[PDB]
Amino acid sequence: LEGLEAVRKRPGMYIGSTGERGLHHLIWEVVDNAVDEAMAGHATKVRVRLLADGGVEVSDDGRGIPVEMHESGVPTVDVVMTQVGVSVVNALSTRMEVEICRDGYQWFQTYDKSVPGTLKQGEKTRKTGTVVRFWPDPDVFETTTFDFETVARRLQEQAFLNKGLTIELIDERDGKHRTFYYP
Ligand SMILES: CNc1cc(F)cc2c1[nH]c1nc(Oc3cnc(C)nc3)nc(N3C[C@@H]4[C@@H](N)[C@@H]4C3)c12
Ligand SMILES: [Zn+2]
Ligand SMILES: [Zn+2]
Ligand SMILES: [Zn+2]
Repeated sequence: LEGLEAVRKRPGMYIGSTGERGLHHLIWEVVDNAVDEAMAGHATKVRVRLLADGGVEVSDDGRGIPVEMHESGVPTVDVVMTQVGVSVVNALSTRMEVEICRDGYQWFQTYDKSVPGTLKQGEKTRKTGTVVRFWPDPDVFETTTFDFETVARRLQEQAFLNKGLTIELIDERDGKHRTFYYP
């Protein structure tokens, strides 16, 4: 967790600012990982929800973040959320939730002020994919309001670059919705 403490100590080092543009770094990172699964993991659908409480949910129907034991002796999902680019989202969020469908099972993990909980094996499923929820820390960010039009423009770009990918955007704050798809 030394990397995460470094991000929390100097957030602007990692996301440039703690204003609106800094806040949107977090949604870009999680969206990017979901969209990466379209080229790499045969995902057909990405969904982004702007939650009523300021949180964000991103989901894909890709391979699912690996849950197998990493060489560092913890589930790979914990390595991802502490070491890869998306670990900045974990560092600067009060909490994150991860749901994974892979290897014939649902899996659930939580991060509480970036600290991993205990990976839980849930029910059997033939489905695959990943859901990440995160709640930006208002102690870090001078604004916590995501901009629907800013997010829409990024998702339209990502649909155009990933032909056949459906991207759904839902604003739970006001009900606005958009679906992006290029054949
Ligand atoms: C909402 N969707 C979402 C959010 C998120 F924060 C991270 C991921 C994600 N979907 C993901 N899907 C996968 O499937 C993979 C990738 N590679 C292999 C070998 N197996 C399965 N892997 C993921 N990750 C591990 C590593 C990627 N290069 C990063 C992130 C993410
Ligand atoms: Zn990427
Ligand atoms: Zn493949
Ligand atoms: Zn596949």
